[PDB]
Amino acid sequence: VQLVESGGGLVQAGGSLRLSCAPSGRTSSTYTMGWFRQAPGKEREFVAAISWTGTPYYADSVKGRFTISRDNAKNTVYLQMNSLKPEDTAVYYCAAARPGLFIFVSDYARTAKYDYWGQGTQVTVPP
Amino acid sequence: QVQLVESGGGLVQAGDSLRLSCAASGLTLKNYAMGWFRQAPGKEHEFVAVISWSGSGTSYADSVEGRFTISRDNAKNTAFLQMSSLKPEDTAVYYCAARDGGYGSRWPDEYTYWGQGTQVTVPP
Amino acid sequence: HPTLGVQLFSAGIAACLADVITFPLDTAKVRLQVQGECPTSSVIRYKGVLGTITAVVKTEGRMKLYSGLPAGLQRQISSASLRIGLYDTVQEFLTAGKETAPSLGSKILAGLTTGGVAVFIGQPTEVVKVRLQAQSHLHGIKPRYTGTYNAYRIIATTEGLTGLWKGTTPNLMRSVIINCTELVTYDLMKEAFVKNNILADDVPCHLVSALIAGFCATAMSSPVDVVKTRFINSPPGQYKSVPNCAMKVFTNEGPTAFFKGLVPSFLRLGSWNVIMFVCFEQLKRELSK
Ligand SMILES: O=c1ccn([C@@H]2O[C@H](COP(=O)(O)OP(=O)(O)OP(=O)(O)O)[C@@H](O)[C@H]2O)c(=O)[nH]1
Repeated sequence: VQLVESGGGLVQAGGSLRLSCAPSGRTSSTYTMGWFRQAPGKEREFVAAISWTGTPYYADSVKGRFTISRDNAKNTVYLQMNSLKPEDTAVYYCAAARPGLFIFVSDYARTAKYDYWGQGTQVTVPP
Repeated sequence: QVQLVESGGGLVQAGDSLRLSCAASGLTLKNYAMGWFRQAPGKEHEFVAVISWSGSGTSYADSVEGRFTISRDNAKNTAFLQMSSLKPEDTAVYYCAARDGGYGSRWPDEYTYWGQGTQVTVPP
Repeated sequence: HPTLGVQLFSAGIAACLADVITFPLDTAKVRLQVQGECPTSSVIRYKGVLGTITAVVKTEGRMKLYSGLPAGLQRQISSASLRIGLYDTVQEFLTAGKETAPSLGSKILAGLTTGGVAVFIGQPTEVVKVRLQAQSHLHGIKPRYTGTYNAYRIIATTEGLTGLWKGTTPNLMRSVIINCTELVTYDLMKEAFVKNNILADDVPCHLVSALIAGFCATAMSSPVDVVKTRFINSPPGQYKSVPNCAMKVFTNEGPTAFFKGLVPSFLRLGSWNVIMFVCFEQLKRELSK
Protein backbone atom coordinates (compact mmCIF):
# COMPACT_ATOMS: atom_id res chain seq x y z
CA VAL A 1 0.00 0.00 0.00
CA GLN A 2 1.34 3.40 -1.07
CA LEU A 3 0.11 6.70 0.40
CA VAL A 4 0.49 10.00 -1.46
CA GLU A 5 0.00 13.29 0.41
CA SER A 6 -0.97 16.50 -1.36
CA GLY A 7 -2.14 20.03 -0.58
CA GLY A 8 0.90 21.29 1.32
CA GLY A 9 2.33 24.75 0.89
CA LEU A 10 3.00 28.14 2.45
CA VAL A 11 0.17 30.03 4.16
CA GLN A 12 0.04 33.16 6.30
CA ALA A 13 -0.86 32.93 9.98
CA GLY A 14 -4.60 32.58 10.44
CA GLY A 15 -4.96 31.09 6.96
CA SER A 16 -6.31 27.69 6.01
CA LEU A 17 -5.02 24.65 4.11
CA ARG A 18 -6.53 21.31 3.06
CA LEU A 19 -4.34 18.20 2.87
CA SER A 20 -5.31 15.09 0.90
CA CYS A 21 -4.09 11.49 1.22
CA ALA A 22 -4.58 9.09 -1.70
CA PRO A 23 -3.88 5.39 -0.98
CA SER A 24 -2.89 3.09 -3.83
CA GLY A 25 -2.67 -0.68 -4.16
CA ARG A 26 -4.45 -3.15 -1.87
CA THR A 27 -6.19 -0.35 0.02
CA SER A 28 -9.35 -1.18 1.96
CA SER A 29 -12.05 1.25 3.09
CA THR A 30 -11.73 -0.55 6.45
CA TYR A 31 -8.28 0.95 7.11
CA THR A 32 -7.92 3.55 9.84
CA MET A 33 -6.26 6.70 8.53
CA GLY A 34 -4.14 9.05 10.60
CA TRP A 35 -2.12 12.23 10.16
CA PHE A 36 1.20 12.96 11.86
CA ARG A 37 3.57 15.92 11.69
CA GLN A 38 7.28 16.44 12.33
CA ALA A 39 8.74 19.91 12.82
CA PRO A 40 12.41 20.52 11.94
CA GLY A 41 14.58 18.96 14.63
CA LYS A 42 11.49 17.69 16.49
CA GLU A 43 10.01 14.23 16.95
CA ARG A 44 6.99 13.06 14.95
CA GLU A 45 3.74 14.06 16.68
CA PHE A 46 0.17 12.87 16.18
CA VAL A 47 -2.27 15.25 14.49
CA ALA A 48 -5.57 13.55 13.71
CA ALA A 49 -7.04 10.16 12.89
CA ILE A 50 -10.29 8.83 11.44
CA SER A 51 -11.47 5.30 12.13
CA TRP A 52 -12.87 3.01 9.45
CA THR A 53 -16.29 3.78 10.93
CA GLY A 54 -15.68 7.49 10.28
CA THR A 55 -15.14 8.58 13.89
CA PRO A 56 -12.62 11.44 13.96
CA TYR A 57 -9.96 11.92 16.62
CA TYR A 58 -7.74 14.96 17.12
CA ALA A 59 -4.67 15.92 19.10
CA ASP A 60 -5.25 18.59 21.73
CA SER A 61 -2.90 20.93 19.85
CA VAL A 62 -5.23 20.79 16.82
CA LYS A 63 -8.61 20.25 18.52
CA GLY A 64 -11.20 22.72 17.23
CA ARG A 65 -8.84 23.92 14.47
CA PHE A 66 -8.34 20.88 12.22
CA THR A 67 -11.07 18.70 10.70
CA ILE A 68 -10.41 15.26 9.21
CA SER A 69 -12.86 13.75 6.72
CA ARG A 70 -12.98 10.65 4.54
CA ASP A 71 -14.43 9.94 1.09
CA ASN A 72 -14.98 6.17 1.06
CA ALA A 73 -15.96 6.13 -2.63
CA LYS A 74 -12.57 7.60 -3.58
CA ASN A 75 -10.78 6.06 -0.57
CA THR A 76 -9.44 9.58 -0.02
CA VAL A 77 -8.83 11.26 3.34
CA TYR A 78 -8.79 15.03 3.83
CA LEU A 79 -7.36 17.21 6.61
CA GLN A 80 -8.86 20.71 6.73
CA MET A 81 -6.56 23.00 8.72
CA ASN A 82 -7.97 26.32 9.92
CA SER A 83 -6.49 29.15 12.00
CA LEU A 84 -2.97 28.01 11.17
CA LYS A 85 -0.16 29.35 13.37
CA PRO A 86 3.64 29.49 12.97
CA GLU A 87 3.96 26.53 15.36
CA ASP A 88 2.04 24.39 12.83
CA THR A 89 5.00 24.52 10.42
CA ALA A 90 6.01 20.88 9.86
CA VAL A 91 6.01 17.99 7.42
CA TYR A 92 2.65 16.19 7.58
CA TYR A 93 2.57 12.42 7.01
CA CYS A 94 -0.43 10.27 6.13
CA ALA A 95 -0.71 6.87 7.79
CA ALA A 96 -2.94 3.81 7.44
CA ALA A 97 -3.65 1.01 9.92
CA ARG A 98 -5.41 -2.33 9.58
CA PRO A 99 -8.71 -2.87 11.43
CA GLY A 100 -8.70 -3.99 15.05
CA LEU A 101 -5.39 -2.39 16.05
CA PHE A 102 -6.98 0.41 18.13
CA ILE A 103 -8.36 -0.45 21.57
CA PHE A 104 -8.17 2.89 23.40
CA VAL A 105 -8.49 6.42 22.05
CA SER A 106 -4.85 6.94 23.03
CA ASP A 107 -3.89 4.17 20.59
CA TYR A 108 -4.53 6.48 17.63
CA ALA A 109 -1.60 8.62 18.78
CA ARG A 110 0.87 5.70 18.71
CA THR A 111 2.97 5.80 15.53
CA ALA A 112 3.70 2.06 15.87
CA LYS A 113 0.00 1.27 15.33
CA TYR A 114 0.08 2.31 11.65
CA ASP A 115 1.25 -0.19 9.03
CA TYR A 116 1.63 2.18 6.05
CA TRP A 117 3.13 5.67 5.77
CA GLY A 118 3.28 8.30 3.04
CA GLN A 119 6.23 10.46 2.02
CA GLY A 120 4.83 13.59 3.70
CA THR A 121 4.02 17.14 2.62
CA GLN A 122 5.60 20.35 3.92
CA VAL A 123 3.36 22.99 5.53
CA THR A 124 4.95 26.36 6.33
CA VAL A 125 3.40 29.23 8.29
CA PRO A 126 5.74 32.25 8.38
CA PRO A 127 5.71 34.36 11.59
CA GLN B 1 -27.16 -68.60 32.11
CA VAL B 2 -26.86 -65.23 33.86
CA GLN B 3 -27.40 -65.27 37.63
CA LEU B 4 -27.15 -62.62 40.35
CA VAL B 5 -26.88 -63.91 43.93
CA GLU B 6 -27.50 -61.53 46.82
CA SER B 7 -26.05 -62.19 50.26
CA GLY B 8 -25.50 -60.39 53.54
CA GLY B 9 -29.11 -59.91 54.64
CA GLY B 10 -30.25 -60.64 58.15
CA LEU B 11 -31.78 -59.41 61.39
CA VAL B 12 -30.20 -56.28 62.87
CA GLN B 13 -31.14 -53.64 65.44
CA ALA B 14 -32.05 -50.04 64.70
CA GLY B 15 -28.87 -48.02 64.33
CA ASP B 16 -26.80 -51.02 63.24
CA SER B 17 -24.95 -51.31 59.93
CA LEU B 18 -25.16 -54.01 57.26
CA ARG B 19 -23.35 -54.78 54.00
CA LEU B 20 -25.09 -56.63 51.15
CA SER B 21 -23.18 -58.37 48.36
CA CYS B 22 -24.31 -59.27 44.83
CA ALA B 23 -22.22 -61.86 42.98
CA ALA B 24 -22.66 -62.04 39.20
CA SER B 25 -22.11 -65.05 36.96
CA GLY B 26 -22.44 -65.43 33.21
CA LEU B 27 -21.76 -61.74 32.52
CA THR B 28 -18.92 -59.22 32.62
CA LEU B 29 -20.08 -56.82 35.32
CA LYS B 30 -17.97 -53.90 34.06
CA ASN B 31 -20.42 -53.60 31.14
CA TYR B 32 -23.52 -53.30 33.37
CA ALA B 33 -24.82 -50.73 35.81
CA MET B 34 -25.78 -52.33 39.11
CA GLY B 35 -28.81 -51.21 41.07
CA TRP B 36 -30.34 -52.13 44.40
CA PHE B 37 -34.08 -52.28 44.95
CA ARG B 38 -36.15 -53.18 47.97
CA GLN B 39 -39.68 -54.48 48.46
CA ALA B 40 -41.53 -54.05 51.74
CA PRO B 41 -44.28 -56.56 52.60
CA GLY B 42 -47.26 -55.98 50.34
CA LYS B 43 -45.55 -53.16 48.41
CA GLU B 44 -43.88 -52.77 45.02
CA HIS B 45 -40.14 -52.50 44.34
CA GLU B 46 -38.59 -49.29 45.66
CA PHE B 47 -35.39 -47.92 44.14
CA VAL B 48 -32.51 -47.71 46.60
CA ALA B 49 -29.20 -47.14 44.84
CA VAL B 50 -27.46 -47.57 41.50
CA ILE B 51 -23.81 -47.41 40.42
CA SER B 52 -22.45 -46.85 36.92
CA TRP B 53 -20.22 -49.34 35.12
CA SER B 54 -17.07 -47.52 36.26
CA GLY B 55 -18.38 -46.70 39.71
CA SER B 56 -17.76 -42.99 39.19
CA GLY B 57 -21.48 -42.23 39.16
CA THR B 58 -23.87 -43.24 41.93
CA SER B 59 -27.42 -42.29 42.81
CA TYR B 60 -29.53 -42.95 45.89
CA ALA B 61 -33.14 -42.70 46.94
CA ASP B 62 -33.89 -39.69 49.13
CA SER B 63 -34.83 -42.08 51.96
CA VAL B 64 -31.36 -43.69 51.92
CA GLU B 65 -29.07 -40.93 50.63
CA GLY B 66 -26.41 -40.19 53.23
CA ARG B 67 -26.95 -43.53 55.01
CA PHE B 68 -26.30 -46.12 52.29
CA THR B 69 -23.20 -46.44 50.12
CA ILE B 70 -23.15 -48.49 46.93
CA SER B 71 -19.91 -49.87 45.52
CA ARG B 72 -18.72 -52.42 42.99
CA ASP B 73 -15.68 -54.58 42.24
CA ASN B 74 -15.47 -55.28 38.52
CA ALA B 75 -12.47 -57.59 38.97
CA LYS B 76 -14.46 -59.65 41.49
CA ASN B 77 -17.69 -59.30 39.41
CA THR B 78 -19.51 -58.29 42.59
CA ALA B 79 -21.58 -55.27 43.66
CA PHE B 80 -22.08 -54.14 47.25
CA LEU B 81 -24.45 -52.03 49.34
CA GLN B 82 -23.20 -50.66 52.66
CA MET B 83 -26.15 -49.74 54.89
CA SER B 84 -25.58 -47.60 57.98
CA SER B 85 -27.90 -46.29 60.70
CA LEU B 86 -30.59 -48.80 59.79
CA LYS B 87 -34.15 -47.93 60.77
CA PRO B 88 -37.30 -50.05 61.14
CA GLU B 89 -38.57 -48.66 57.82
CA ASP B 90 -35.51 -50.17 56.10
CA THR B 91 -37.00 -53.64 56.66
CA ALA B 92 -37.60 -55.16 53.22
CA VAL B 93 -36.28 -57.70 50.73
CA TYR B 94 -33.34 -56.23 48.82
CA TYR B 95 -32.85 -57.13 45.16
CA CYS B 96 -29.80 -56.65 42.98
CA ALA B 97 -30.26 -55.76 39.33
CA ALA B 98 -28.03 -55.32 36.28
CA ARG B 99 -28.84 -52.89 33.47
CA ASP B 100 -27.36 -53.68 30.05
CA GLY B 101 -25.91 -50.21 29.84
CA GLY B 102 -23.08 -48.69 31.72
CA TYR B 103 -25.27 -46.10 33.41
CA GLY B 104 -27.93 -46.42 36.08
CA SER B 105 -31.70 -46.06 36.06
CA ARG B 106 -34.29 -45.73 38.81
CA TRP B 107 -36.99 -47.70 37.01
CA PRO B 108 -37.06 -51.45 37.79
CA ASP B 109 -38.37 -52.38 34.33
CA GLU B 110 -35.21 -50.91 32.74
CA TYR B 111 -32.88 -53.54 34.27
CA THR B 112 -32.01 -56.66 32.29
CA TYR B 113 -30.97 -59.09 35.05
CA TRP B 114 -32.32 -59.47 38.59
CA GLY B 115 -31.28 -61.43 41.65
CA GLN B 116 -33.45 -63.51 43.96
CA GLY B 117 -33.32 -61.01 46.84
CA THR B 118 -32.22 -61.04 50.48
CA GLN B 119 -34.34 -60.24 53.53
CA VAL B 120 -33.35 -57.37 55.85
CA THR B 121 -35.24 -57.03 59.14
CA VAL B 122 -35.04 -54.17 61.66
CA PRO B 123 -37.34 -54.58 64.69
CA PRO B 124 -38.76 -51.39 66.29
CA HIS C 1 -30.05 -15.83 -8.21
CA PRO C 2 -27.45 -18.35 -6.91
CA THR C 3 -26.15 -16.17 -4.06
CA LEU C 4 -29.48 -16.55 -2.25
CA GLY C 5 -29.08 -20.32 -2.39
CA VAL C 6 -25.51 -19.92 -1.16
CA GLN C 7 -26.76 -17.71 1.68
CA LEU C 8 -29.35 -20.26 2.77
CA PHE C 9 -26.96 -23.21 2.49
CA SER C 10 -24.15 -21.37 4.27
CA ALA C 11 -26.44 -20.28 7.11
CA GLY C 12 -27.72 -23.83 7.51
CA ILE C 13 -24.29 -25.46 7.58
CA ALA C 14 -22.76 -22.80 9.84
CA ALA C 15 -25.68 -23.15 12.25
CA CYS C 16 -25.28 -26.94 12.30
CA LEU C 17 -21.57 -26.61 13.13
CA ALA C 18 -22.17 -24.10 15.92
CA ASP C 19 -24.99 -26.21 17.32
CA VAL C 20 -22.89 -29.36 17.43
CA ILE C 21 -20.12 -27.62 19.36
CA THR C 22 -22.40 -25.70 21.78
CA PHE C 23 -24.95 -28.50 22.33
CA PRO C 24 -23.53 -29.77 25.68
CA LEU C 25 -24.05 -26.22 26.99
CA ASP C 26 -27.65 -26.45 25.84
CA THR C 27 -28.24 -29.67 27.77
CA ALA C 28 -26.68 -28.13 30.89
CA LYS C 29 -28.90 -25.05 30.45
CA VAL C 30 -32.07 -27.12 30.08
CA ARG C 31 -31.19 -29.38 33.01
CA LEU C 32 -30.56 -26.38 35.25
CA GLN C 33 -33.93 -24.88 34.22
CA VAL C 34 -35.92 -28.12 34.65
CA GLN C 35 -34.07 -28.91 37.92
CA GLY C 36 -36.20 -26.41 39.83
CA GLU C 37 -39.39 -28.07 38.54
CA CYS C 38 -38.37 -31.61 39.55
CA PRO C 39 -40.92 -32.73 42.17
CA THR C 40 -40.02 -34.12 45.60
CA SER C 41 -36.29 -33.52 45.03
CA SER C 42 -34.51 -33.62 48.39
CA VAL C 43 -31.60 -31.45 47.19
CA ILE C 44 -30.10 -29.89 44.07
CA ARG C 45 -27.80 -32.04 41.93
CA TYR C 46 -26.85 -29.65 39.11
CA LYS C 47 -24.89 -26.53 39.97
CA GLY C 48 -22.55 -24.68 37.66
CA VAL C 49 -22.00 -25.33 33.98
CA LEU C 50 -19.14 -27.77 34.49
CA GLY C 51 -20.73 -29.26 37.60
CA THR C 52 -23.92 -30.01 35.67
CA ILE C 53 -21.99 -31.38 32.69
CA THR C 54 -19.85 -33.62 34.90
CA ALA C 55 -22.87 -34.83 36.88
CA VAL C 56 -24.58 -35.82 33.63
CA VAL C 57 -21.42 -37.43 32.23
CA LYS C 58 -20.73 -39.43 35.40
CA THR C 59 -24.24 -40.68 36.14
CA GLU C 60 -25.89 -40.63 32.69
CA GLY C 61 -22.90 -40.63 30.31
CA ARG C 62 -21.42 -38.45 27.59
CA MET C 63 -23.97 -39.27 24.87
CA LYS C 64 -26.68 -37.92 27.19
CA LEU C 65 -25.23 -34.42 26.73
CA TYR C 66 -25.97 -34.82 23.00
CA SER C 67 -29.29 -36.64 23.59
CA GLY C 68 -31.37 -34.06 21.74
CA LEU C 69 -28.85 -33.48 18.96
CA PRO C 70 -30.67 -34.66 15.78
CA ALA C 71 -33.54 -32.33 16.65
CA GLY C 72 -30.97 -29.60 17.19
CA LEU C 73 -29.52 -30.21 13.73
CA GLN C 74 -33.02 -30.27 12.24
CA ARG C 75 -33.68 -26.96 13.98
CA GLN C 76 -30.51 -25.50 12.50
CA ILE C 77 -31.31 -26.75 8.99
CA SER C 78 -34.97 -25.67 8.90
CA SER C 79 -35.17 -22.78 11.37
CA ALA C 80 -31.66 -21.27 11.34
CA SER C 81 -31.16 -21.46 7.57
CA LEU C 82 -34.30 -19.36 7.12
CA ARG C 83 -33.60 -17.11 10.09
CA ILE C 84 -30.00 -16.22 9.19
CA GLY C 85 -30.01 -16.77 5.42
CA LEU C 86 -33.08 -14.63 4.75
CA TYR C 87 -32.01 -11.76 7.02
CA ASP C 88 -30.13 -9.93 4.26
CA THR C 89 -33.08 -10.29 1.89
CA VAL C 90 -35.59 -8.90 4.40
CA GLN C 91 -33.25 -6.09 5.43
CA GLU C 92 -32.96 -5.28 1.72
CA PHE C 93 -36.76 -5.20 1.40
CA LEU C 94 -36.86 -2.77 4.31
CA THR C 95 -33.96 -0.71 2.92
CA ALA C 96 -36.01 -0.19 -0.23
CA GLY C 97 -38.61 1.24 2.17
CA LYS C 98 -35.92 3.08 4.12
CA GLU C 99 -38.16 6.09 4.85
CA THR C 100 -40.42 3.93 7.03
CA ALA C 101 -38.02 3.30 9.93
CA PRO C 102 -34.56 4.19 11.28
CA SER C 103 -31.67 1.87 10.50
CA LEU C 104 -31.98 0.38 13.99
CA GLY C 105 -35.71 -0.03 13.51
CA SER C 106 -35.10 -1.68 10.15
CA LYS C 107 -32.61 -4.13 11.65
CA ILE C 108 -35.14 -4.88 14.40
CA LEU C 109 -38.03 -5.38 11.97
CA ALA C 110 -35.99 -7.67 9.71
CA GLY C 111 -34.90 -9.66 12.74
CA LEU C 112 -38.43 -9.93 14.09
CA THR C 113 -39.84 -11.00 10.72
CA THR C 114 -37.27 -13.70 10.01
CA GLY C 115 -37.19 -14.83 13.65
CA GLY C 116 -40.96 -15.14 13.84
CA VAL C 117 -41.14 -17.24 10.68
CA ALA C 118 -38.18 -19.35 11.77
CA VAL C 119 -39.58 -19.91 15.28
CA PHE C 120 -42.89 -21.07 13.87
CA ILE C 121 -41.25 -23.57 11.52
CA GLY C 122 -38.65 -24.49 14.16
CA GLN C 123 -41.05 -25.29 16.97
CA PRO C 124 -41.56 -29.07 16.51
CA THR C 125 -37.80 -29.52 16.60
CA GLU C 126 -37.52 -27.43 19.77
CA VAL C 127 -40.23 -29.42 21.51
CA VAL C 128 -38.32 -32.61 20.69
CA LYS C 129 -34.91 -31.13 21.51
CA VAL C 130 -36.02 -29.81 24.90
CA ARG C 131 -37.96 -32.93 25.88
CA LEU C 132 -34.99 -35.16 25.03
CA GLN C 133 -32.51 -32.86 26.78
CA ALA C 134 -34.51 -32.62 30.00
CA GLN C 135 -35.41 -36.30 30.33
CA SER C 136 -33.36 -38.50 32.67
CA HIS C 137 -33.55 -42.05 34.03
CA LEU C 138 -32.59 -40.76 37.50
CA HIS C 139 -34.92 -37.79 37.99
CA GLY C 140 -38.48 -36.61 37.84
CA ILE C 141 -40.97 -38.11 35.42
CA LYS C 142 -40.04 -41.31 33.60
CA PRO C 143 -38.34 -40.94 30.20
CA ARG C 144 -40.93 -41.31 27.46
CA TYR C 145 -38.87 -41.07 24.23
CA THR C 146 -36.14 -43.23 22.72
CA GLY C 147 -34.51 -40.33 20.92
CA THR C 148 -35.52 -37.80 18.32
CA TYR C 149 -37.49 -39.76 15.74
CA ASN C 150 -39.29 -41.75 18.41
CA ALA C 151 -40.03 -38.44 20.12
CA TYR C 152 -41.68 -37.14 16.94
CA ARG C 153 -43.66 -40.35 16.48
CA ILE C 154 -44.87 -40.42 20.08
CA ILE C 155 -45.68 -36.71 20.31
CA ALA C 156 -47.56 -36.71 17.00
CA THR C 157 -49.53 -39.83 17.97
CA THR C 158 -50.19 -38.94 21.62
CA GLU C 159 -50.70 -35.17 21.36
CA GLY C 160 -51.52 -34.69 17.67
CA LEU C 161 -49.64 -32.58 15.16
CA THR C 162 -50.80 -29.49 17.06
CA GLY C 163 -48.95 -30.88 20.08
CA LEU C 164 -45.53 -30.45 18.47
CA TRP C 165 -46.02 -26.66 18.52
CA LYS C 166 -46.43 -26.56 22.32
CA GLY C 167 -44.81 -23.43 23.64
CA THR C 168 -44.69 -21.51 20.38
CA THR C 169 -45.88 -18.37 22.13
CA PRO C 170 -43.17 -18.25 24.84
CA ASN C 171 -40.62 -19.05 22.13
CA LEU C 172 -41.88 -16.13 20.03
CA MET C 173 -41.79 -13.90 23.09
CA ARG C 174 -38.24 -15.05 23.86
CA SER C 175 -37.01 -14.48 20.30
CA VAL C 176 -38.60 -11.03 20.17
CA ILE C 177 -36.98 -10.17 23.50
CA ILE C 178 -33.59 -11.43 22.33
CA ASN C 179 -33.65 -9.55 19.03
CA CYS C 180 -34.94 -6.25 20.44
CA THR C 181 -32.75 -6.31 23.54
CA GLU C 182 -29.57 -7.34 21.76
CA LEU C 183 -29.87 -4.78 18.95
CA VAL C 184 -30.88 -1.90 21.24
CA THR C 185 -28.25 -2.70 23.86
CA TYR C 186 -25.51 -3.09 21.26
CA ASP C 187 -26.17 0.27 19.66
CA LEU C 188 -26.56 2.01 23.03
CA MET C 189 -23.38 0.43 24.42
CA LYS C 190 -21.38 1.32 21.31
CA GLU C 191 -22.67 4.88 21.61
CA ALA C 192 -21.76 4.96 25.31
CA PHE C 193 -18.19 3.81 24.67
CA VAL C 194 -17.45 5.91 21.59
CA LYS C 195 -19.25 9.15 22.48
CA ASN C 196 -17.51 9.38 25.86
CA ASN C 197 -14.16 8.47 24.22
CA ILE C 198 -13.88 5.47 26.54
CA LEU C 199 -12.77 3.15 23.73
CA ALA C 200 -11.53 3.60 20.20
CA ASP C 201 -14.27 3.21 17.62
CA ASP C 202 -12.66 0.06 16.25
CA VAL C 203 -13.28 -3.70 16.30
CA PRO C 204 -12.33 -4.13 20.01
CA CYS C 205 -15.05 -1.69 21.11
CA HIS C 206 -17.59 -3.42 18.89
CA LEU C 207 -16.67 -6.85 20.27
CA VAL C 208 -16.91 -5.59 23.87
CA SER C 209 -20.27 -3.90 23.30
CA ALA C 210 -21.52 -7.01 21.48
CA LEU C 211 -20.60 -9.13 24.51
CA ILE C 212 -22.48 -6.72 26.78
CA ALA C 213 -25.50 -6.72 24.45
CA GLY C 214 -25.53 -10.50 24.20
CA PHE C 215 -25.45 -10.81 27.98
CA CYS C 216 -28.29 -8.31 28.42
CA ALA C 217 -30.35 -10.10 25.76
CA THR C 218 -29.74 -13.40 27.55
CA ALA C 219 -30.72 -11.88 30.90
CA MET C 220 -33.99 -10.50 29.53
CA SER C 221 -34.64 -13.75 27.62
CA SER C 222 -34.01 -15.86 30.72
CA PRO C 223 -37.34 -15.69 32.64
CA VAL C 224 -39.20 -16.43 29.41
CA ASP C 225 -36.71 -19.16 28.55
CA VAL C 226 -37.25 -20.88 31.91
CA VAL C 227 -41.02 -20.78 31.53
CA LYS C 228 -40.65 -21.93 27.91
CA THR C 229 -38.45 -24.89 28.84
CA ARG C 230 -40.79 -25.95 31.63
CA PHE C 231 -44.00 -25.53 29.61
CA ILE C 232 -42.58 -27.39 26.60
CA ASN C 233 -41.19 -30.17 28.80
CA SER C 234 -44.32 -30.58 30.94
CA PRO C 235 -46.67 -33.50 30.20
CA PRO C 236 -50.24 -32.40 29.45
CA GLY C 237 -52.18 -30.99 32.38
CA GLN C 238 -49.17 -30.26 34.59
CA TYR C 239 -49.55 -26.58 33.67
CA LYS C 240 -52.96 -25.25 32.68
CA SER C 241 -51.42 -22.36 30.72
CA VAL C 242 -48.10 -20.58 30.21
CA PRO C 243 -49.01 -17.84 32.73
CA ASN C 244 -49.97 -20.63 35.13
CA CYS C 245 -46.47 -22.07 34.67
CA ALA C 246 -44.89 -18.66 35.28
CA MET C 247 -47.11 -18.11 38.34
CA LYS C 248 -46.19 -21.51 39.78
CA VAL C 249 -42.47 -20.89 39.23
CA PHE C 250 -42.72 -17.52 40.99
CA THR C 251 -44.99 -18.82 43.75
CA ASN C 252 -43.06 -21.87 44.90
CA GLU C 253 -39.50 -21.13 43.74
CA GLY C 254 -39.55 -17.33 43.81
CA PRO C 255 -38.01 -14.70 41.55
CA THR C 256 -34.51 -16.22 41.50
CA ALA C 257 -35.88 -19.28 39.68
CA PHE C 258 -36.54 -17.48 36.40
CA PHE C 259 -32.80 -16.90 35.94
CA LYS C 260 -31.93 -20.62 36.38
CA GLY C 261 -29.58 -21.70 33.60
CA LEU C 262 -28.51 -18.10 32.90
CA VAL C 263 -24.76 -18.81 32.72
CA PRO C 264 -24.89 -21.73 30.23
CA SER C 265 -27.60 -19.85 28.32
CA PHE C 266 -25.29 -16.85 27.88
CA LEU C 267 -22.25 -18.99 27.12
CA ARG C 268 -24.21 -20.87 24.44
CA LEU C 269 -25.70 -17.73 22.91
CA GLY C 270 -22.31 -16.06 22.61
CA SER C 271 -20.29 -19.10 21.54
CA TRP C 272 -22.96 -20.27 19.08
CA ASN C 273 -23.28 -16.83 17.51
CA VAL C 274 -19.49 -16.45 17.21
CA ILE C 275 -18.95 -19.89 15.65
CA MET C 276 -22.00 -19.48 13.42
CA PHE C 277 -21.04 -16.03 12.13
CA VAL C 278 -17.43 -17.01 11.46
CA CYS C 279 -18.38 -20.21 9.63
CA PHE C 280 -21.25 -18.49 7.80
CA GLU C 281 -19.03 -15.73 6.45
CA GLN C 282 -16.17 -18.06 5.53
CA LEU C 283 -18.43 -20.62 3.82
CA LYS C 284 -20.51 -17.99 2.05
CA ARG C 285 -17.39 -16.28 0.69
CA GLU C 286 -15.66 -19.53 -0.31
CA LEU C 287 -18.73 -21.04 -1.98
CA SER C 288 -19.60 -17.77 -3.73
CA LYS C 289 -16.35 -18.02 -5.72
O1 LIG D 1 -32.87 -14.80 17.71
C1 LIG D 1 -32.10 -15.63 18.23
C2 LIG D 1 -32.42 -16.99 18.52
C3 LIG D 1 -31.51 -17.78 19.11
N1 LIG D 1 -30.26 -17.32 19.47
C4 LIG D 1 -29.29 -18.19 20.14
O2 LIG D 1 -28.74 -19.06 19.17
C5 LIG D 1 -28.41 -20.32 19.80
C6 LIG D 1 -28.96 -21.46 18.98
O3 LIG D 1 -30.24 -21.09 18.43
P1 LIG D 1 -31.43 -22.14 18.49
O4 LIG D 1 -32.28 -21.89 17.30
O5 LIG D 1 -30.88 -23.49 18.71
O6 LIG D 1 -32.20 -21.65 19.80
P2 LIG D 1 -33.19 -22.35 20.84
O7 LIG D 1 -34.50 -21.66 20.81
O8 LIG D 1 -33.14 -23.81 20.65
O9 LIG D 1 -32.45 -21.99 22.21
P3 LIG D 1 -31.33 -22.62 23.16
O10 LIG D 1 -32.05 -23.64 24.01
O11 LIG D 1 -30.29 -23.25 22.26
O12 LIG D 1 -30.79 -21.46 23.96
C7 LIG D 1 -28.90 -20.22 21.25
O13 LIG D 1 -27.82 -19.91 22.12
C8 LIG D 1 -29.91 -19.09 21.19
O14 LIG D 1 -29.99 -18.40 22.44
C9 LIG D 1 -29.88 -16.01 19.22
O15 LIG D 1 -28.79 -15.57 19.53
N2 LIG D 1 -30.84 -15.24 18.62
